[PDB]
Amino acid sequence: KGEMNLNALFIGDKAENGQLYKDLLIDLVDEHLGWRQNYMPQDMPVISSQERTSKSYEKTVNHMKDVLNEISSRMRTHSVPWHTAGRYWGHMNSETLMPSLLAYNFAMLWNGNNVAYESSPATSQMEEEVGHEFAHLMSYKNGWGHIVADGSLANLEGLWYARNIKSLPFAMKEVKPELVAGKSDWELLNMPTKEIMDLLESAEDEIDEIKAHSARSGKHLQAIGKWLVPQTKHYSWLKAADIIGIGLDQVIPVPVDHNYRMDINELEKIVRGLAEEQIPVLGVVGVVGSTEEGAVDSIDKIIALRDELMKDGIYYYVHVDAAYGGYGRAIFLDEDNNFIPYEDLQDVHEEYGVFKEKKEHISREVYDAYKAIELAESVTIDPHKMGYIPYSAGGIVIQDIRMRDVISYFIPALLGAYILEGSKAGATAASVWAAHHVLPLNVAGYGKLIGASIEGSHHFYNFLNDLTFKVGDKEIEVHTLTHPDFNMVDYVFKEKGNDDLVAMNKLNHDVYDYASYVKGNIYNNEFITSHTDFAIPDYGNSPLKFVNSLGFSDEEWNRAGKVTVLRAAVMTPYMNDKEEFDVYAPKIQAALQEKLEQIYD
Amino acid sequence: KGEMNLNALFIGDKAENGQLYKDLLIDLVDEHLGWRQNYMPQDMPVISSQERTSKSYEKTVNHMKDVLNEISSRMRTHSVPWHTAGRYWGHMNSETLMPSLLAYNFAMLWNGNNVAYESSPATSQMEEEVGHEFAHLMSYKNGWGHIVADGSLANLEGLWYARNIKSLPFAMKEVKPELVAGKSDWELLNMPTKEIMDLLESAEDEIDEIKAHSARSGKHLQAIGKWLVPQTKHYSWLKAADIIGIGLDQVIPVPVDHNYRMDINELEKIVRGLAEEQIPVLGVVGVVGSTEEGAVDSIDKIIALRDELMKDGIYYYVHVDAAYGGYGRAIFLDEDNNFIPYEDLQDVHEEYGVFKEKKEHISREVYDAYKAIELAESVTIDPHKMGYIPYSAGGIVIQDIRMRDVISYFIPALLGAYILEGSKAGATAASVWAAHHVLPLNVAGYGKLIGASIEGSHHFYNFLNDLTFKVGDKEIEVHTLTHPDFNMVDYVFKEKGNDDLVAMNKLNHDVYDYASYVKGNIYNNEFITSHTDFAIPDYGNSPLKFVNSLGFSDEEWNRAGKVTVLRAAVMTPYMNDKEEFDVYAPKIQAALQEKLEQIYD
Repeated sequence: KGEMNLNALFIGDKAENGQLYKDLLIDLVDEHLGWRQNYMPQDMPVISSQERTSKSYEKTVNHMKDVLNEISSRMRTHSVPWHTAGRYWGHMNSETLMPSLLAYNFAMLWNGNNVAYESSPATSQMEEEVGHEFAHLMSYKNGWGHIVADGSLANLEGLWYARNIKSLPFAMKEVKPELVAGKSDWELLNMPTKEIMDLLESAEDEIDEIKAHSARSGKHLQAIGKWLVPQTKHYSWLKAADIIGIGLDQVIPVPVDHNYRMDINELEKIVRGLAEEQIPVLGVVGVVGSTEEGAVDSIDKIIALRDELMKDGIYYYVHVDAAYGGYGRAIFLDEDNNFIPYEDLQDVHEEYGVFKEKKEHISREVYDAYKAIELAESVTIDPHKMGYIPYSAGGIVIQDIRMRDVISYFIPALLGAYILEGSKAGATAASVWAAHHVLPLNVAGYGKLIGASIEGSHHFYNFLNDLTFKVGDKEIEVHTLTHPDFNMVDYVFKEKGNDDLVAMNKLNHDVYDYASYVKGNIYNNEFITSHTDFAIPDYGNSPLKFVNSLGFSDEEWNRAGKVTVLRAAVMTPYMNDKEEFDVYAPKIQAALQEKLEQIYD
Repeated sequence: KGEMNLNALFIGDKAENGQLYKDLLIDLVDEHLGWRQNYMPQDMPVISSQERTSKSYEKTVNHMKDVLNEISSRMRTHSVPWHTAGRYWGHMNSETLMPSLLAYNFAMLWNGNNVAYESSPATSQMEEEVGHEFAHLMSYKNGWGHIVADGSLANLEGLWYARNIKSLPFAMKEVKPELVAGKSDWELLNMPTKEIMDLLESAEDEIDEIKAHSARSGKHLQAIGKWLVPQTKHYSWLKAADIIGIGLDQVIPVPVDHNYRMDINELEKIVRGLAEEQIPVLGVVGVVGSTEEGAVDSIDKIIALRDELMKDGIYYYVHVDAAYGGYGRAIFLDEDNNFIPYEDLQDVHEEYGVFKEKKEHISREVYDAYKAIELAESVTIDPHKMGYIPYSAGGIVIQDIRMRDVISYFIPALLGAYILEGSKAGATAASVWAAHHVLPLNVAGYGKLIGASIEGSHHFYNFLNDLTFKVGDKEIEVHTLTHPDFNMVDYVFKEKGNDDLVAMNKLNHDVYDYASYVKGNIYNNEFITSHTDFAIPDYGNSPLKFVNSLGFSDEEWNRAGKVTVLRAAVMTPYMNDKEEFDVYAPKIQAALQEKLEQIYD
């Protein structure tokens, strides 16, 4: 209390806490078995002693052992060794929290289903508490949330909310016109969500008929307008628009700037233009922790722009895709759940051990973005990402608990009444609940874990920016894409002098191949990273500033049509201390020297 | 080999195999830890010895232990003790298979994500093999499948398929009209799925443009027609129609008969009527294992009706909702995966130990229903139900692997390209794969487990049909709803003489309350069951035959408006032997005598 040791919370890079994990696991299994035996203890075991020493029992057990050895063989041949402390620099995956692993294995022995309270009252209560913890993480005063199978489905459910909510004024006009007396059709299509919810709550006995005339009926799906997303995340959201019925043509990409954040001037232009056409805006998606560059969209500027457009009768729903970055908000919350003032941030981070070196680590712009999430209608958040909880565990949070009435079907007696999916594991809720209660969602818990990831990524960034290699007669240099908004560092290797961009992309594709399962056995790979392509169809000219900085030309940029970037989502918590990072600094350099020499020689 | 012992495959009613579970679990954890340590063995552990004996480490571990004790306390106070052999007779939940539990805990230590092959090559391969095992379970010759977060989402994905598939002829008319030359709009809306797929495969270079004009665009959602579902399952499917964009008004309930199977004469009437209106049929849902009565719809008659309607230019997609009953199909497959001829069924079941007493256990009608699943376009199947796999694990199977191109977004390099959801646990695939390879999906594996469940349910049915109790001066009798199509037995208690149906519903609601978490502590409950209401808005007059058989009147039936039924999904594998069932026969009677006496006295 007053500080917590992250090294006790993971199995470990080298299984240093393996015995601790095993002792706690067997202790938990024993408590489950003891509970099982003392339900109706007067019943004698149905599986007899003689049965358990029979040959048919032994042959079945042997067949089980053979299947499990085959699973062990396959897992140990091919799986990715991202548990390592300072050799894996790629996808959004490190170790998961031991209390979550333990709570999952324990809860799974009961095999409860959280879709109905009767199936598992304890895990249902834990999901409710997890929902309120999500809402408090977003500083929602009367919000709610729940666990979703993954972040893709949470985004879908966010779109489901916006779709139904937008359609509700038309539904009220048709069912109880007194609610929306004297409002033009355009006004109906630009009512703020809070006002819609207030009206719907007034019509208590008519909510069902009103809901029957909303978008749930299949009516007005094209009248509700366009879904605006960052350009770099346009393709992924096509799927959700496809599913929810508005269709691919209703998704509009908003260009990003040279930091891969949505350009808010371009957003204003698209929104005001659409308003001039009397085409409503169904909603806008701001991304907190982008998948391919870890960018944090300026949520504060998205919300303030909305405040200015409401003076001109224009409103849009805001959904925050914080799948990756959402647990990051805990680093700003003190122990009373108050957002720490920016001026005080470095002081509280020193006192809580959040950051080891007292300097600026979080820009005021990222700070302001995270603070304004409180004003968005809904937020996608992934416990299986920055929550360090095992797959599969997404989340969605809604600003106003009343909003769930707009999608409901009749503590929830049937949590399935309020959610997009159906059956779901109570073990998943136990696993999230356990993490949240070992680590509070503020600077005293998750703040310290997020801080260790961010600080490790900053050491990696500084190391790469001072990196030059000699291979044959050639000299290869490393360049970082941008100062990380969160904990993801993107970078490229480039032959000093070579101005062929197609060639640099070949080089960086060669480094990925030799630093992935593509070339060699993964268990013998001394440095592993991930890769992605920034292509003009998805990125526009947002990478042009960076490509120019490296010496390439506008014409080069258009001939290649893309830049191939290496990607490190630094989730390891062990690289926050410079001395620990310095042990792995020469090991990385040496591992890259021999990768580069294989590429040329 | 040639017979397998189910008692070795579960932790056990009384934790009889607890030590076996623990030995195998720790063995698996050790293999994982050993794999972890021998990635880069030249690296020294980052978490030092001194760190592990420090006070800050110990205080964090103690805080973890406190959280886990709180989870243990909550789980053991409230969770449902359905692991018991012969005292739990309610919801679709018993023990899950030990090899699946073990494989999940093992695979979760790697924490792979199956949405992309690079994240976890081994678990991705296992999901592919699981997909082909699903397809072979349905006798599909060139089908495919995958694991879905749950059965609700699998049904949604089935609707997504039908929606997009129905819309594709219009899309081809607009993009490559030569494909559908001379076809009227009604013909386009009644093309068989195989013909649509054949055409789309011919237009290899135009598939993308064709897909861009399908229902993915948001266009033609009302032109594709009506989704027909059994009446008793109308409300649940409202949700999927809502989400997918066709809307609530496009779902038409088809009445069920007095066995709660979809009335195929009523289906013909609704379909021919709609065809006369030139309103297409988007698809028909046949339910194999219904949620509230375990009914098996006559899939063979649904498909044969479709064959007859295609002579008149009427076609409909068939989706089989086998969430509950799908693993049941293994009981008909021999070891070469050939459907066993009905005449031979009792012979093969005796030889494989599927059934202990050689008599008719499966009617020819259920047999014929399961056999015709091979002709449906898609099937929802839940490993977390009759697969005895832990939550959360659904499944969907498609008849023709080519169909997945109609929903795709670009062994799968990205399985996420072919599925509705996004991120998903490789551990789930390992857990399903382990069950499928310990127990083949035929009579040599799952057939024996399904058989034990069915035979146990038949002993329960026969016991309840001979049950009479004396309480005070009153006499209470038990009546079963119907001969079970699968392993679910529904029943009611009735005061002999009392013709007040509202009163009988009160009685059976009182028995449920005293046989659930409602009244008392669940860990002290000696008999547990579930309940549901058959109400006229959802069931029509389908229960009238049964209500009349008990002595109630048509007017009584309409005054009460419903009948309240107790429900036993007999999933326990331990009650297949009469002698074992006879140990629990008097314990149930005694437990019910004291429940009935509390109700009256």
